[PDB]
Amino acid sequence: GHMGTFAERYNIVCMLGKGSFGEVLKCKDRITQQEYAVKVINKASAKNKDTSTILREVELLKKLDHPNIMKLFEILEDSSSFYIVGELYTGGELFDEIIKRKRFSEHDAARIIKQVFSGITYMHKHNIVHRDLKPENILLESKEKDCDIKIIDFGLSTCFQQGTAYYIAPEVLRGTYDEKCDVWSAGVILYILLSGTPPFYNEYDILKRVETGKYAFDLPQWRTISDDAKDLIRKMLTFHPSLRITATQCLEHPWIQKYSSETPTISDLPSLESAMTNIRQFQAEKKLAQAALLYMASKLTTLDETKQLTEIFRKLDTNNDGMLDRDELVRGYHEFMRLKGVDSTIEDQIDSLMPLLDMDGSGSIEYSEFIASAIDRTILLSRERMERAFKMFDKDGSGKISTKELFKLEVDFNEFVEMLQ
Ligand SMILES: CCOc1ccc2cc(-c3nn(C4CCOCC4)c(N)c3C(N)=O)cnc2c1
Ligand SMILES: [Ca+2]
Ligand SMILES: [Ca+2]
Repeated sequence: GHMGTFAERYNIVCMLGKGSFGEVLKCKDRITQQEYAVKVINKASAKNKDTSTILREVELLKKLDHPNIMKLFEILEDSSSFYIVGELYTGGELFDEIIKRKRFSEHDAARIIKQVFSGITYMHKHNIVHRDLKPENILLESKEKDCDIKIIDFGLSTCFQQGTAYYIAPEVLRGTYDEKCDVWSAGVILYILLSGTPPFYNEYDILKRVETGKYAFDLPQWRTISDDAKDLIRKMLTFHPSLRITATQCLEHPWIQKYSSETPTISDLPSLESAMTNIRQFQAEKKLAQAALLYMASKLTTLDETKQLTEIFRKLDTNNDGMLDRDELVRGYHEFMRLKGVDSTIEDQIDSLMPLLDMDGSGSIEYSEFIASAIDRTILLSRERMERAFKMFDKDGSGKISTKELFKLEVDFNEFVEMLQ
């Protein structure tokens, strides 16, 4: 009775800043000591629809599993607010990276932009349009060199109530927000990465250039840049959306494939054999065992644990869409053998393995499912991790979870620990 949803699992550490829809704070899990980012949205001030509609949309966002899209874990609430808890990212906005470097080589801008293309492509396939894509709405996961980027600030426009001029498409000036407007804003970003200037440079004047749609590669720094880059930018800053290319086309452009070739090497063999061994054990264990492992890999893990497996996941992602498909696993298995020196069926193993790892039936293995099968089970079996998992299921809080109270797909905690092992 005297226990609250959020305040019982989480402790507020500090305030990270003001998201447009609500305050954003850093919070800590009281058991696992794992830190998180939570947006606190005031129900009375911010709501436009029913609480049911909101939670339905947030459920859809919570199942967006893409390396370049912000991760959301759960949606709680009390009498005054919604609490949306998500993965914490500490590298800051991409806008600041641009102030420091002030422009990027074609090699550096391609690694960055390839990730934006991957995330936007994923968002559109799940029928989400950012409508406000810019560097300020892209965060870096950490301070390391080649860390992945993360797209934020999208999804709640319909549900809640709450520099932009450079990045908006002309049709947005005329009351149209279709999927193409994002491809326009991405083009402006890529224009700024290579040159350091907005293609369209008072705000009435900036918007005036946007309305005409006139941009030029006249700045002295474009002479050195390649023709394929200019081909991509032209197809993205096409005035008419019906002729403008798609996010998928942006990702597949030859320019991207030139600088997007992260491929396995002999240095990665230690982490590939480990990943392979855990994957076999995963396929051997019964369905009940497997699902419990996915549940904990997808809800109770952090980046630092999966940091080694992130690079392996990124190298196996030839097309850079963010997912590993049936063919990509066959080729990664054949190349894993080649680096060792072993002659290589592999195809039969993977086809038998695809249903077992693609627990959602999505047609490909997303990152969370890859971690659940490629990580040492010992890491997931930590006592605090199992404490949190057990407490999630016991809605009553009696101390024993009923048989139906198990939705991992009377038992004491100590009986629960043995069951996982
Ligand atoms: C359905 C909506 O759900 C969510 C869930 C998680 C979110 C996290 C952030 C976030 N903002 N910031 C700062 C804040 C000050 O400005 C710079 C960036 C972080 N360092 C964040 C993080 N996740 O680490 C923002 N919006 C979120 C919305
Ligand atoms: Ca892929
Ligand atoms: Ca999947």
